[PDB]
Amino acid sequence: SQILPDPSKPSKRSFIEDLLFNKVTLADAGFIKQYGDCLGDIAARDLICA
Amino acid sequence: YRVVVLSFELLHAPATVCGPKKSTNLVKNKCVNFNFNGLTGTGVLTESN
Ligand SMILES: *[C@@H]1O[C@H](CO)[C@@H](O)[C@H](O)[C@H]1NC(C)=O
Repeated sequence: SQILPDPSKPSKRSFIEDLLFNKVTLADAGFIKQYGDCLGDIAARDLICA
Repeated sequence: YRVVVLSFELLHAPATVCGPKKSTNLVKNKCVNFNFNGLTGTGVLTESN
């Protein structure tokens, strides 16, 4: 049950796969986190972050 | 010989000595080629917090 996919979530990741996804993060990163934050700032229009 | 020398610093905020160019109004949220006391560039002017 820990390694099999979980049908209770839209993502087909397992519990261990969810822990692996939650462990690796881009918290203190530089350009990568700043570029990824523009995709979370979609509420503001005219955001040409490319 | 009467010698007069001029000295001035560049890229600073209190721009009270400047040229005779005419100022225009802002448009906001548009791709424009702005200019601010000699500091020029191409981009979009938006609001800020
Ligand atoms: C693109 O447009 C859609 C609908 O107008 C909007 O929901 C979405 O946030 C926009 N994306 C960006 C990056 O602005």
